[PDB]
Amino acid sequence: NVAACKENFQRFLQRFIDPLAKEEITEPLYMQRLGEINVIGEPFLNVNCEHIKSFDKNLYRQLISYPQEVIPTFDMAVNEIFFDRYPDSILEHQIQVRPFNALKTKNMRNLNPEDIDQLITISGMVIRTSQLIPEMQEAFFQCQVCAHTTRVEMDRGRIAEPSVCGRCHTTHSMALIHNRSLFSDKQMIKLQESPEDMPAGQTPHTVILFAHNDLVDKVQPGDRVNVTGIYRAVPIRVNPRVSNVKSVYKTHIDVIHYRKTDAKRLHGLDEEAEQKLFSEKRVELLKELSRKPDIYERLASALAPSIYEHEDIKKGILLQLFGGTRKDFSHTGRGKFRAEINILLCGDPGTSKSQLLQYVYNLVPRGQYTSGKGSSAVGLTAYVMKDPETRQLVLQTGALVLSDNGICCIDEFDKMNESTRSVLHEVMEQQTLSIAKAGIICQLNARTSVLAAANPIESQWNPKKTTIENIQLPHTLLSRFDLIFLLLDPQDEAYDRRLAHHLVALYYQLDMAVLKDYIAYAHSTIMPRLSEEASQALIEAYVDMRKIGSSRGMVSAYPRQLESLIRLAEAHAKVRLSNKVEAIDVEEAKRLHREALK
Amino acid sequence: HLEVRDEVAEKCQKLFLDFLEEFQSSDGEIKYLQLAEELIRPERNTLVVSFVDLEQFNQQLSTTIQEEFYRVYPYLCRALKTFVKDRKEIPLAKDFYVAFQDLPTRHKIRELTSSRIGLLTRISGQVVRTHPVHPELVSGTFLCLDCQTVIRDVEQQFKYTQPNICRNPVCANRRRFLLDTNKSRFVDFQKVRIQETQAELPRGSIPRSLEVILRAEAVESAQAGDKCDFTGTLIVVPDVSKLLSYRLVFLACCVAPTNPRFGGKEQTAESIKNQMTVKEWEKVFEMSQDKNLYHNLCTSLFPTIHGNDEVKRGVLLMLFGGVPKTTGEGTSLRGDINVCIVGDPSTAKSQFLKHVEE
Ligand SMILES: [Zn+2]
Ligand SMILES: [Zn+2]
Repeated sequence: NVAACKENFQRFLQRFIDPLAKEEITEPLYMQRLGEINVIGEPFLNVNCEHIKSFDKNLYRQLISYPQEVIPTFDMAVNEIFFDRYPDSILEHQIQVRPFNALKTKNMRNLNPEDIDQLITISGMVIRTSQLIPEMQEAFFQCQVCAHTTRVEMDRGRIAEPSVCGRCHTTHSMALIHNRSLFSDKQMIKLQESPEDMPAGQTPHTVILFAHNDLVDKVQPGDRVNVTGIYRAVPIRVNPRVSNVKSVYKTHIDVIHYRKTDAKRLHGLDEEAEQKLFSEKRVELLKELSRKPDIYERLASALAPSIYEHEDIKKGILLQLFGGTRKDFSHTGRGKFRAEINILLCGDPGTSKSQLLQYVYNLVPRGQYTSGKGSSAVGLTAYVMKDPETRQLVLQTGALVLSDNGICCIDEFDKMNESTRSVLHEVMEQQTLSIAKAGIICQLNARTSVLAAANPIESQWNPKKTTIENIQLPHTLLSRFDLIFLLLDPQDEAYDRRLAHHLVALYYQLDMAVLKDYIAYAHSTIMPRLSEEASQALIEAYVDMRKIGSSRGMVSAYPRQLESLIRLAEAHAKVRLSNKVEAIDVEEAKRLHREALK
Repeated sequence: HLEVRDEVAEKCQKLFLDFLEEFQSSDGEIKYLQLAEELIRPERNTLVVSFVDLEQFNQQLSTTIQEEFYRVYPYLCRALKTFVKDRKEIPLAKDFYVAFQDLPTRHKIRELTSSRIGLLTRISGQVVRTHPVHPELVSGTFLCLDCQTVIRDVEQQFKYTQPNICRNPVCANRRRFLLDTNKSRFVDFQKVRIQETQAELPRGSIPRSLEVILRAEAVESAQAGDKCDFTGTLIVVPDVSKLLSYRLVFLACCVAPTNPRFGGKEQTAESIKNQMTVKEWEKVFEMSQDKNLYHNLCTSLFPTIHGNDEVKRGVLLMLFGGVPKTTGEGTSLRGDINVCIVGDPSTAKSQFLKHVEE
């Protein structure tokens, strides 16, 4: 069973060819993988245990049925085909093998006891993790008489005491020395089945996974993964004293491989090292698309290809996905400087606000969606809970802190009593949060960016009143926003006709990976610095704003707006990869700031 | 039959005992023979050896400490009980402790894997709680019960451990010994909890925490709210209720603030005018003699605020403080002044406060 399988696996690893494409025939597929493993670190080999289903079918029966008596063979049979690069580079740990599956195999509700201890794949949404837990591997005993130190191994899954000192023979003198033994790591994680793929009218389950030595911190709460690993069940004891174990076992999953393919979202900020992992064939594409005279309007108009025109709101929500530069003000003692853009959408009903939030929330990774009455003051920022076991008050994070890199869509912004609305004043302007409660005195921080939607008071935009009276928000809160979009839309007989003609079409029947990669690039390798010709159009653009907004009674302008222009101007330069702010990048993001309140 | 020479430990003990005497400072005058002087008056029992100097004097040693720091700690402390017998006034059963400092390389509370147990690391964090101080039994002296002898020098490991063998061929109770408690050896023991510092938090994460165990004359250095910088070894600890389950614990030996505002060592005009380095004191004098000082602290404290010249002055006079007096009856006059600002939107109110607090 052991020798008969490495011989059959090496063949696979050597002679395999696929009708597929990788990294955008080079026959030695897994030998090329094994070469890459040698040119860099990271001694793991991600094998797809379906390729081994084409090449063979009598190991693919024994890999998903005796996985713990096979995967060691799959390590050994890779160490030897590493002969090509043995002398060249000599790493230390070992080479590894990690079967997986592109597509899931089961749910969390159809795990049956004919599947105990055999490879299994599920999918879910990690809820919470834990801190590391040691786990002994090699004991280390020592006698009190002979003071002789033997080192017994854990082979089957338990540690046996020798009870005879190889020198003095006192028949029990061998204590166990803890901190001289060898330990390994172990983490406990909880999945939660996705809303899709669950029965009619039911509540999500959870499943406990156990990570191990190297996978120990490779996932975060809030991630959607495709875990692959063995499925085990261990007994439990009714007393922690007697050996009377129960008869109903308890199951978990010894994870073996993760996979976070989130193509429905963009790129999270764990892949900044992975931006250097772009095909140079692609950087040409991006740099060339960034030269067309209107790449702004060509990318913007590709957001949410179901909303009708609304041309400006998509401009704003596109500049929000880039944000101003991240300058480093630690020297001037000023503190830090917000670089993300907060957008407010106000306008009479039916104008498709909540659809834009529902679209963004499903686009950006690390986001949240909240509402008006179903969210409290402390549930948005940070609460203090009586931890159940230890009976102690411990801190937790709300919604505005769980996002932290992304967008916190807050629908129904009007219908939040003024208490829970005055909480956003801190987290949305300084990017911080200062907590001082019973035993907890700390100061969090986050890099969120609100995107709120409200209705006018009376829910009807009556043009008799003044703009600062249909909104009915204070000034110490309207100034923390910098793009207040008034969707003033009546019954334009032409607009209604065009919209209906568009909506009906959805009943008969640019790319993403351009945008999904353009964004990662424009985040990784761009930092627009102002100029002197741009800086000289930014001063007057604020001295006129005052005289304008003073009289009309619409919305006054405080010096904070002069920073927003910066935030907007720079954010425009990033769209075209210009790496330097010039004049036009101020006129554009000034016309945008002016022609939104009209 | 006789015990085994733990050679890697005793050779290190010997070389450390040599280093303690040979190493000298810039002017001869062996330095660990004068810091070890105050080590005799009561309540002092920790010598603080810098680690960078142990790098100068030797390097085949530093790589033994920094890799076996738990094997060879019980010997680097005996090699301090012999080096200090040259004083003759120490109680003969007193015991001393070595406390390193100034390690080269730092770490983070999230880099404390399980591949680090038993080594010598260095950690920075905040401080959340501080439990009270206790005694802890390091080596009990079991007064035998039937023999009326004294079984002696028995080491405990996280439990009471009840050694059960007597050197008397007639010991009717290999399961009964009443230990004394007026000869045994105790050491202080405080257990505090530290929380990951702010500048290390990965974005979108709740800060972790671990237990550190101060175990010496170092027992109340860290208080709650401080940002100390601990340097000890990571150890594993069982669950003594069933003596398994293990949990990680930091076993600190030295603790010092993370960034000393005055790098000398850490309360009237003279005590402070002593620590003033030559340039420090020739600059403070220059300022105190400066004219128009009251206009170069405003212009130098709030450099990015045009105007409100009557607010910066008040803020300064708030920072300097008045004279706090205590009336003879028992009351007390308030010494420091309070200041409130009230104004239109966006007039640089929160900017004065952020300036002052940073
Ligand atoms: Zn023995
Ligand atoms: Zn006895």
